[PDB]
Amino acid sequence: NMEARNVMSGTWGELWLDGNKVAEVKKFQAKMEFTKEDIIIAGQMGTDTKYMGYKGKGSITLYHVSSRMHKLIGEKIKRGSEPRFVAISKLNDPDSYGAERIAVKNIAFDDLTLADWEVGVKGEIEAPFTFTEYDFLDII
Amino acid sequence: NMEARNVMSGTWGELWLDGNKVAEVKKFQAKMEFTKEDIIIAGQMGTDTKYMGYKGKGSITLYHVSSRMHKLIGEKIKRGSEPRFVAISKLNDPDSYGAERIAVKNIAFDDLTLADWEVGVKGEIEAPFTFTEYDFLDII
Amino acid sequence: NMEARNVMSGTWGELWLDGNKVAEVKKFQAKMEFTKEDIIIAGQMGTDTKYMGYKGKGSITLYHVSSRMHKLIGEKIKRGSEPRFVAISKLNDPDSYGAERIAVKNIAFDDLTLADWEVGVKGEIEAPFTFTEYDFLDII
Amino acid sequence: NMEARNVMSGTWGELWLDGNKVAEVKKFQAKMEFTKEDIIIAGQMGTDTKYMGYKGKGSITLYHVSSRMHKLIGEKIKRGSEPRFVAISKLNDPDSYGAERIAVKNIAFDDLTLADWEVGVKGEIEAPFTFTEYDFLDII
Amino acid sequence: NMEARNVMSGTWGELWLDGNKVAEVKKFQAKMEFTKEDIIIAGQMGTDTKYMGYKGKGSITLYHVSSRMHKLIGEKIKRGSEPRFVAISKLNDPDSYGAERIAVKNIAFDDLTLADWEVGVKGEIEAPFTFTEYDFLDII
Amino acid sequence: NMEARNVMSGTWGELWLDGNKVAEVKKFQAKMEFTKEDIIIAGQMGTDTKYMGYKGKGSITLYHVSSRMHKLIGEKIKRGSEPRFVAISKLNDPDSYGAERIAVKNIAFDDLTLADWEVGVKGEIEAPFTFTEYDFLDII
Amino acid sequence: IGLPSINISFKELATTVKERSARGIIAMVLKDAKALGLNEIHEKEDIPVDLSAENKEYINLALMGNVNTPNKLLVYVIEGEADIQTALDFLETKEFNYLCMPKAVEADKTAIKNWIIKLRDIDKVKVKAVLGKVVGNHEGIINFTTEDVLVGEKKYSVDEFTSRVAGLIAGTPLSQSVTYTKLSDVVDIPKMTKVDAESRVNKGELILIKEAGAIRIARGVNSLTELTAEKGEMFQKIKIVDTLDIIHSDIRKVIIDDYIGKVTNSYDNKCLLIVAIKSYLEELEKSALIESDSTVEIDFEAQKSYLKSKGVDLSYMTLQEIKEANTGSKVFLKAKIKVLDAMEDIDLSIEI
Amino acid sequence: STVEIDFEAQKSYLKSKGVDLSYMTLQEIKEANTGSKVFLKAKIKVLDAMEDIDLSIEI
Repeated sequence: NMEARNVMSGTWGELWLDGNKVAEVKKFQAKMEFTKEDIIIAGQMGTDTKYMGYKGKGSITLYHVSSRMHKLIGEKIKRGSEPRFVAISKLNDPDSYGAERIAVKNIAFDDLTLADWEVGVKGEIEAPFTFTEYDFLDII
Repeated sequence: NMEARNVMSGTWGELWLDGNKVAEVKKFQAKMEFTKEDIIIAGQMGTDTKYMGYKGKGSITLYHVSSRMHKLIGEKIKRGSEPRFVAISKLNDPDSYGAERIAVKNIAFDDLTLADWEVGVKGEIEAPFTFTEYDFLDII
Repeated sequence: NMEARNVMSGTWGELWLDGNKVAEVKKFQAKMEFTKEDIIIAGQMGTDTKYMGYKGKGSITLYHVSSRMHKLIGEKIKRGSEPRFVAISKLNDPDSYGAERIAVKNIAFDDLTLADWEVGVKGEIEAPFTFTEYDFLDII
Repeated sequence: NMEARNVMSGTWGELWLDGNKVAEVKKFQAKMEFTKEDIIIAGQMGTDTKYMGYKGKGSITLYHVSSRMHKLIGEKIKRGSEPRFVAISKLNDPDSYGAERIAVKNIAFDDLTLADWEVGVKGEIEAPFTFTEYDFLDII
Repeated sequence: NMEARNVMSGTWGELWLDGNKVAEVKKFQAKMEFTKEDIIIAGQMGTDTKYMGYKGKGSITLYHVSSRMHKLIGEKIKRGSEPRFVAISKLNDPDSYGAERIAVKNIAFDDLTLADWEVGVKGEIEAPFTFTEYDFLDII
Repeated sequence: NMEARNVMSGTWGELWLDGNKVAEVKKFQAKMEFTKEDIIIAGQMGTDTKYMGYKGKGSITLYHVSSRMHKLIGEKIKRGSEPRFVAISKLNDPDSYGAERIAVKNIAFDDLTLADWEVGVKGEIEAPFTFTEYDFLDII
Repeated sequence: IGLPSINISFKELATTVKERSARGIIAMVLKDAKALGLNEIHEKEDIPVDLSAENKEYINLALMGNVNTPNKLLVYVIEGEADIQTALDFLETKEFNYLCMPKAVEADKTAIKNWIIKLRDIDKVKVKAVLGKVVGNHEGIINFTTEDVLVGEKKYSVDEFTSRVAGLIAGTPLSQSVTYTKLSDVVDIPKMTKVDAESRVNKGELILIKEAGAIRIARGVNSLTELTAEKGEMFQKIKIVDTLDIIHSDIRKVIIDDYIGKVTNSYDNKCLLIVAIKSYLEELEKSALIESDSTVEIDFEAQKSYLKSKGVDLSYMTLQEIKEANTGSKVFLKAKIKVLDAMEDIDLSIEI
Repeated sequence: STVEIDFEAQKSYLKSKGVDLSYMTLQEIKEANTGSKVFLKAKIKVLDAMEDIDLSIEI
């Protein structure tokens, strides 16, 4: 049942940010990191843990084609108002069993890249963020 | 709409420092990093954040052709008076949609390189700085 | 105006230490690192800085040919008296616009290398230092 | 037998103050302290005690999102009346055995904070009090 | 419901002292303290309280950019009068629900700082006080 | 409007003690403290204050390079006389608005340090005092 | 622009007007010879002067209200000898929540009932009417049966007090219900026994009653009495129907504004629409109008049935293939929510 | 307060010179040469002083 053809390839990935499709996306990533506390119980040699919650972390990388992030957040970030966005990620490989489509909500970015260029190098932008909620569509 | 030709190349970059064009520039960068504070809310498993402000960071790298930074800041820094500057960065690739021209303001440099040479190595200078403001011109 | 021929090469560098010319110098470096303090101003999102002073740091590398540093500082370092020196660095490339000649004053070394050899390896000595003052001769 | 999962996490607490839910609560304390008198008898070495009375102490901590305490107190203290309040705290961890609900009655606050802010710091309020009696509604 | 964006940031505070805006303010505190008397009844185990009076306390911290406090006090204390002042504090975070404006009246300062400096340290001023009455101009 | 550059740095302070410049000074403090009496009126809840008197306190810290304090005091304390001194402090930051010069008069020192050394530690002297009056020469 | 003006005026203290409300639009139909056409009333002081005093007192009754006064009042006036259907045809364009006519004959009541039921069941617009004596079996209409109410020595008929009833309903916040709300202005009502009142409430009427030393609404039910398998008892409460209608209006508004005839009917756009609806439901959950853990999802069964009806070969097709199959210009969705009700009955057993 | 290139005035001037505006990008119009003329525009806001005060007192 397990074939090398069924391993999903990242070339078949698509991203929607704030309701608009991005075509220069290079990679997308989102993860939840749980918070644990060590607890020692009398009479037991092995240490156990208690679960507290999680923090959502992720990042986006895309080719430098248009000033998408400036228009998204710059003037508001100066004025004192922090916007929040919703991202939709899709992964549909033709040789896989199915697709995977997850929506990430309450996204807050970590910085805004104004200028970054070096002679003889193509442009790229990396944008880390944090989130709180998510929803499942089209699981496998 | 996304084609490989539309990616901006670093070779088409220009920089004006204190109103004077610098032709020996190698790379330019400017960065705003947001300050965030974790806030835990009762009844909610995901940890949220509050936005508090930002810090502006950047750097310049240029070939060692003349004594630019010396004349810019040396005597004044010795006396105890710290100057502030304005930089203008332009990125205009003929294959792209358009140009990008951002002005960075209230620049304060971080160090002064007096001498740095080794036998058999060409000379280069790296200069980091800090800033607090900017303006958009010719935004794509 | 900007040509690749005008970039200064480190092979055309000369150093005078304590009034004597060193011929085995391999590289020379001296820099001033400013001290800054973050200051938050009510009503402004961007964090500013206050300039408080600087520290001078540098180093010398040279081929192991003679015991120059031992005679310079060893016996005095034991006896409890720390000497201070003046270094002159010159950089004159024939294809450049001009020369650059800086004097570094009040130099205090960081250590004294007694022995360092490994079979099948040529000898080299590195000597970091600190300074306080400098003077400009023949700027470009 | 005890499991690590049975330890109650404080993220699952809830507070009602004068019949209104407080969504910005950070922590809640309530404790009863007993007063003792030492009994010493001539001819015996040991020392014993008897109870004399009891007193109640506690405190609340809130995120600063509104002026809740000022509206709650109002001019009642200034006009010379003696206001008293009722608080209900619930602790319901899904991984524990059950819920724990207590009613704290006849609360008298100790002070009132009008303004406490600092540049670059998020606001919080602390409110100690004393009480006289309590009831248990849910026992775990 | 509570959002993490609704917590007030102290960077958005403002202060007026004697009618003049203080642009170099760092923090502001003001708090009312209530005095209680313990009530003990023979034959009853519990202990109760009654309010006796109240008092006001607070403090101000500024960056040292001028001699504001010496001009404000001047020779009034030395000559023997009883100077009293009025302060107005405002907290208006754009992401919160609204503003909060409080007038603190009948202020008497505790001391006066003439000189407080050290090499390599940026200057600050701290000024505690007491007051008697307050007014709420804007509520949230 | 306030700038970060307008904050006075303590490296620019200067001290004169009995008419002689002190080049080894490290920090200087001088403060006037006011004494208050609480006023309580039967039938009124609020508590007020009135001024009673004032006192002056301060201290000096020096690098240990000579025996300045012993020569300044001499045998005057031992012989039973009552010596008093005058100190003048100046703070002149080039980036600030102006200079601030204060004269502190009728100084009585609190103690005298004869020896305080430890292996591997550089020496310092601390000298607290009290005073009665002051004059302002330059106001910023 | 003249001289600087510094004027200090002294005057007597004025009564404080009851606070306004954010929701609640009432449409009123009146018959008078002047000031014909639609009229607007945000504040009780602003009434057309030329109108009759009886109509003005009707408007004042409507503006009486509850804990908050109704948001705004739409008054449509006709000369007389004019069919009510003309007013209805005009009123289809406007937006409103509750409609009342103090002077309706049985023919007008029948016409209004038919119009309301047609709008709710066919026109897909959620509106309500407060009528005097109508046995309609619909959740849209509310049947208020109480005659000869005394308001300051004046007698108001059953059709006349529907204005006060509509104003009271419009002024209630969404959290609360109108059960057991007392009317301070009413001084007396005709005598009625407990059994008769209970039977009337069982028959689907909203009545006035004397209880706990005041006069108050007995219960907040509408006129629906026949319950089907899918309709259920929860549809007989005014508060539940009100919150459901608000949800319907908001969702239809966003759907029409952003998606009908605007984007191509692809699977990605269906997912985007699902996300938008889910975000709206999350906002509603935060506002505490509905319970948490609501879901929005593609309707698989309806899409499968439609594809079968279209005659496509459903065999040898994977579940993902059916889920993402093209369906012309149709979209099939389903959702799940939960709503609460207020306290209305209490049992307290005491052992002595 | 803002400062920027006056686009409409530049477009009108270029049309007056008789150049063709068709098949031209917005950046091409913005960066086109205008001989020796420069077109700019800005926006500011100025406040006024207290001169009229209306106080209503209920006794």
